[PDB]
Amino acid sequence: SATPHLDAVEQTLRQVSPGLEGDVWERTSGNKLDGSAADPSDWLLQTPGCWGDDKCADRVGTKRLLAKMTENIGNATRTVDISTLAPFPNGAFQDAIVAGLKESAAKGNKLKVRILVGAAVIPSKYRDELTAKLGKAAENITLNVASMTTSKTAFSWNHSKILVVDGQSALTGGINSWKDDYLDTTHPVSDVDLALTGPAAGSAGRYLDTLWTWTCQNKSNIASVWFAASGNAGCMPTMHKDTNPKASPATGNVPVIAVGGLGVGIKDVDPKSTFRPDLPTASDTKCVVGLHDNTNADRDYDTVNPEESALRALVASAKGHIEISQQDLNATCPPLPRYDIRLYDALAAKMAAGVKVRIVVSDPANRGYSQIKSLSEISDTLRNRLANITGGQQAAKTAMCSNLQLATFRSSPNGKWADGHPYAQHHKLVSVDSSTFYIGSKNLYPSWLQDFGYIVESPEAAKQLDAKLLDPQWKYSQETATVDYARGICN
Ligand SMILES: *[PH-](=O)([O-])[O-]
Repeated sequence: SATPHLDAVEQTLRQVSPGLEGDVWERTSGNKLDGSAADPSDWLLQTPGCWGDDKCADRVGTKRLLAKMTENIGNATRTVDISTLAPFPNGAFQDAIVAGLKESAAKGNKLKVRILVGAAVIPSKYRDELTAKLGKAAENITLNVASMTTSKTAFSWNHSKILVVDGQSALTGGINSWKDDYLDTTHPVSDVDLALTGPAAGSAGRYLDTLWTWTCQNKSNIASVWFAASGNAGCMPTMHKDTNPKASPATGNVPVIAVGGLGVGIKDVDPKSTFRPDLPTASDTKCVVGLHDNTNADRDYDTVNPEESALRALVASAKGHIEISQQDLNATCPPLPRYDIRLYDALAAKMAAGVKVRIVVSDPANRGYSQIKSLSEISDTLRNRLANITGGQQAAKTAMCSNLQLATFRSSPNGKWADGHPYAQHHKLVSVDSSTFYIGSKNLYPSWLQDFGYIVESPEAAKQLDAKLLDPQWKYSQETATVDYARGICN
């Protein structure tokens, strides 16, 4: 096969969540990573994109991100579909949305627009702020704005960050539309989105229809949903299905698996699934006896959260090397378990077989864009899982030290930004074999939210990701490594 990694992930997803194929996960062909002619790698919407500079003077990443948001929205002829984590978009993120909507209206288009946020009077206020800023362009727009929480007890709400236009173009990734953390700051958060076009943008629209179908059903339950619309417009549960072609047009030759999760409180199980997993013998992940652990000890949760299995399968598909860039691998316990046991087992299995693993996380000095005190909380866990498969602790340490790079993130030679604040990173990135990668909103640390992302198999694109993000990251981050097989570092 030309696509061994997607083939493996797809086989796992059809066993885990067959009933959700099409809507919460979907494999498509014929996509394109949507870069410019001048800089074909700039489908990779990293921010701030100021490598080497502790003052972050020339934010080529941020500039491209905002321009691409505006460009995509400005090309809308039918629909604009946005999801994010509250607060609602502000600053130049909001400016980009308003500019794009005005541009589409001026080209003569009438648009349907949905903006959904997850949260713990705000929607009506955002709607009114937006309508005011649109001026006469607002007459051409049917707007739905909503904030939602799907489970209070399981801390579940939307965490996806998606911008889909006409079901044809999609931007998604880790970037929340928060000006103070990303933009108006001399210590900007480092993160990444991707831009694509093609059938996979349709997959995102079907995912958002899934969320809005739940949201509209629960729109009168104040504890769950706060909803606001323009004029006398109703809630639009199936805007994508109703407005865009079921199969989006092809734009390229890139194969993609879209995958998300429904968290807790939308759907309890995929009734079509006959998935029956081997539970790992925990470990020390559940800090307290009373916590219900959806990550490690809830088969039904897996079936409505295919993204967890997809990311573990992506790791399992690697033949040579795996790079992981995250805010964290571990969560704060309580209320979440500290780590995903199956994920750490999958990483251990790969290191035991000589596949190299790089993990870069956000500096614990951020703890907050960090949930650990020390990198030892990651290496100790990996070592302990390795011990189960290498015969003991000494052999585990040897395997780990021979095959691991573990570090905290920097983007320049300085240990912190020039303003004295630590670097914060927020990527949700996994790449394998310079071939296949995930960019999306799903953190690898335990989390029970609605999330979404893309797994792309394209060595060309993967090589661009290496040159533009992963290689510069390791250039500056390697100085903090506690383990680095390539330099014989083993602490
Ligand atoms: P996310 O926006 O919490 O990772």
